[PDB]
Amino acid sequence: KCFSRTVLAPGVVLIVQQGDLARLPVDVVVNASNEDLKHYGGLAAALSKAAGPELQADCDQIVKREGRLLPGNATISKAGKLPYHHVIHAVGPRWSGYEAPRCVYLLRRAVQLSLCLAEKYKYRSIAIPAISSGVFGFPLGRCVETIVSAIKENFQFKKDGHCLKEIYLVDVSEKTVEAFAEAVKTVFGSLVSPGGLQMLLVKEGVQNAKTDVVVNSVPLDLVLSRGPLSKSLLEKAGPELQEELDTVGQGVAVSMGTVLKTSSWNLDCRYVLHVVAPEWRNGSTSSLKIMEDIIRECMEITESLSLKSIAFPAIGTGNLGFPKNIFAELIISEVFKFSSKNQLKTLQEVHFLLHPSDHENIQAFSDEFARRAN
Ligand SMILES: Nc1ncnc2c1ncn2[C@@H]1O[C@H](COP(=O)(O)OP(=O)(O)O)[C@@H](O)[C@H]1O
Ligand SMILES: Nc1ncnc2c1ncn2[C@@H]1O[C@H](COP(=O)(O)OP(=O)(O)O)[C@@H](O)[C@H]1O
Repeated sequence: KCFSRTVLAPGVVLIVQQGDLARLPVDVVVNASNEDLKHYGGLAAALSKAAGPELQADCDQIVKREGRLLPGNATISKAGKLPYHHVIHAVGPRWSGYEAPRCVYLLRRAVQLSLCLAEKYKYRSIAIPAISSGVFGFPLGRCVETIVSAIKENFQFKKDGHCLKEIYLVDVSEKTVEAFAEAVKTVFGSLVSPGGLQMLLVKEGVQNAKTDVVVNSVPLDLVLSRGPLSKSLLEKAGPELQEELDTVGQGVAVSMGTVLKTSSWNLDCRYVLHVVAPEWRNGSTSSLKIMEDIIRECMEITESLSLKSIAFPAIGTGNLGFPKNIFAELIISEVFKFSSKNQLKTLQEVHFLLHPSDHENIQAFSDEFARRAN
């Protein structure tokens, strides 16, 4: 029973509909899951029953191979006896009123990651439930608004190269469907955190940063001449930047998440923190958590050094393949989370340094600054 159909873009329709996820005319469905991909409750239990034991069995193997998932994650499995070849498992957050904006961030991310997986498998149609609104306690209104916003951003941020043509928003309950239909109706340069830490969008080369600390993205072997970000810093710094990094790196088993500190030489800052950022890897649990850990660590270092400001470029969004909107939203959320749960003595400003030519990054950050400021 269809409640509304809304044309998003040429060839793309959003359909709000009462129905059962186990039985819909789509290529793939998104299951509302948990960290262990264990389908003991809610919609997941109904899906699992209709699928038979293959679904849980393949999920157990995925968790065994890649480890447990975290909130705001998604993965894909086999579908057993469902009328689909795969099921996408979204892990929404467990709701807390004390952490509402972070929960919003994590639900949105699980949806964005699920869409990405669908587009990677070239699917044309997907059904999506009110993830987190059952056992995980997310207030129904905010939940559906968040899911619908994620979908709008999916087609609005990058308009090119989408395979998806039908998106179904579904639940067995008439009340949840009406919430979805209402959400659809409604949806279609400086920030400051509660603790006082301020975020600035700065449109220039990171080699022109005038913060205490500047963040660089480097590969495993610490060579600074290979990515356009490090190369820009190396050219403005002088070759002693390379020699000092190699020196401070001696004896380090460098890996994803390694952060090494050097002086600035010809740069206008006091220190450079060189980070080894993860590959996107289809938005894996590790890729997202490690990037967040890196961002938190650079801030903690700046605080521990009694300094006031740090400049981040859009690390991970070139060679390493992080979608730029997803990254911007990740670093912004992380800065709010850290700022909110910590009493900072000296750290007061975070600058996002975006290259003048990088219009996609500028739009990513501007869009999120706008959502946050409203
Ligand atoms: N057995 C079921 N059959 C159909 N829908 C269900 C069933 N159990 C829960 N739901 C609905 O699925 C949606 C998601 O809830 P749930 O499965 O608990 O996911 P979550 O843990 O992420 O909140 C909610 O609308 C919930 O009412
Ligand atoms: N001089 C610069 N200042 C700020 N940002 C830059 C500069 N040069 C490139 N960028 C942006 O830095 C981001 C990261 O690029 P890259 O050097 O490939 O690092 P990564 O391996 O972490 O993806 C890209 O979005 C690129 O557009």
